[PDB]
Amino acid sequence: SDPFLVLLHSVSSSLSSSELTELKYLCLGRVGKRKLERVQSGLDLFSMLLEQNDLEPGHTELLRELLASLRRHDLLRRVDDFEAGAAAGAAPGEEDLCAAFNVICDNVGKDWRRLARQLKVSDTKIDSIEDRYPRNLTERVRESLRIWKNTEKENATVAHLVGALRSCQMNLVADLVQEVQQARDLQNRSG
Repeated sequence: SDPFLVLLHSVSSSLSSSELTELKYLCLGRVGKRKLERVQSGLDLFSMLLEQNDLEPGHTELLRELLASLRRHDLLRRVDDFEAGAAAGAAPGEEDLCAAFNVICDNVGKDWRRLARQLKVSDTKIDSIEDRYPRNLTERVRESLRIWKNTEKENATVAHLVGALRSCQMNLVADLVQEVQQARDLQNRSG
């Protein structure tokens, strides 16, 4: 029940029925026959491409290609501001993620070196960071968390962090974060 996705639903509901039809087809190289044929409503592009992650509830640059193509600049500009500047709780997954991340942040092993690799923080950074601060905790925990929430901010889903937590091997908080995930995903993916 997400404010950005509401807005996505709201641009779809501001569009005519041919245009929805056309949009389905015209995405030839992006939605192909099988994916094409099965979807029901006008929303069901929007529904799917969120689902498969062609966009997120942060920025939808790809979706804004589609909006642009179908002329309506009016629809664009409201959506544009949302993505440009008003990304405060726009993806609402971040908060329970941040909650969980705060919890993980408190109990820390020297394993942010493995973990930053595993999550795919860039190796040229890792190599340097490793060399720079070998034995220490402090600048590692600050680097690793900052670079992760820089890198995977637009793909901050709880599964990343669930997997990440377990890598650091704090098991008590693991099951806690898992129920954070389980209840949160279910309710929020639903609509």
